[PDB]
Amino acid sequence: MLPGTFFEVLKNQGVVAIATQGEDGPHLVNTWNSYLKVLDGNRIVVPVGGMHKTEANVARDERVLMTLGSRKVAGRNGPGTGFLIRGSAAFRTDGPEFEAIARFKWARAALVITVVSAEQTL
Amino acid sequence: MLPGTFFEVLKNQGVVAIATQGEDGPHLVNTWNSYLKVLDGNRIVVPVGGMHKTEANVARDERVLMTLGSRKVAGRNGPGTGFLIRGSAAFRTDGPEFEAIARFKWARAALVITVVSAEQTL
Ligand SMILES: Cc1cc2nc3c(=O)[nH]c(=O)nc-3n(C[C@H](O)[C@H](O)[C@H](O)COP(=O)(O)O)c2cc1C
Ligand SMILES: Cc1cc2nc3c(=O)[nH]c(=O)nc-3n(C[C@H](O)[C@H](O)[C@H](O)COP(=O)(O)O)c2cc1C
Ligand SMILES: [Cl-]
Repeated sequence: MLPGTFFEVLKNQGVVAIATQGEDGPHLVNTWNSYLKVLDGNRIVVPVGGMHKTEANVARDERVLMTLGSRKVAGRNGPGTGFLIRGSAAFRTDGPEFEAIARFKWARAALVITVVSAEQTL
Repeated sequence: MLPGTFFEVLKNQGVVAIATQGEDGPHLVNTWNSYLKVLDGNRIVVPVGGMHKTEANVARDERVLMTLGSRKVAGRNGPGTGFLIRGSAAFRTDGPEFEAIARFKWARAALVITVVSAEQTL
């Protein structure tokens, strides 16, 4: 699901954005490109410190959107690229998906996104 | 209302994320930190090339969320910071707000976000 160009983006610094559906509208939170931990089976894991509203939204609708990119990776027509990722989210407080990000001692949980599509949008 | 730290973030490159309300969950698109043009009266202007789905969503619900940040600007507790912006969106195709981003020759419109709140979230 995730292409080589996406892993090239992860070699670079940047702000990741994660959109969820709440009752009254969307919500949008962040992590860092360098915090994402990618596992076998199309999983992207995010260390969770806050994300309380995000977690409440995921209870309502597990489908999330994620974007990220880097000016330092070539897109189709010039320097810079990024991705729109769609997948389903789950929060883990133990087990190997949590252990994947447990080095971040501030993390109360792991946000595990199982990717269904990844589109290079530039 | 946009604070000095937000302008410091804009001096550095990054991926901006813009969330809208779709008919079956959120939608999420991007621009670059360096593409934003900030005008008086709390207006952030984004050059629009694509964003057809985003635009359709805004026509139904003008409320948007925007995030952006930079590893290179100090947050409250370490290097790196970013912002959650909440505001209302409009798409302009003539006049001063369109002219503000018209140097981008690929632009079909200007996405004008009138900021209601800005939160430094790190
Ligand atoms: C650049 C950036 C990186 C962030 N990294 C994380 C992170 O890795 N984990 C996290 O829980 N919150 C992180 N935050 C804060 C979240 O975006 C969010 O504000 C916080 O978790 C509260 O989430 P909620 O609004 O869903 O309750 C980061 C914020 C910024 C601006
Ligand atoms: C880092 C990055 C920057 C982008 N900059 C713009 C931009 O300035 N204007 C634009 O219309 N689309 C830009 N795009 C593409 C949009 O994110 C989006 O994929 C495209 O406009 C289609 O929008 P829609 O899904 O609302 O139809 C950028 C994409 C990335 C990854
Ligand atoms: Cl990073």
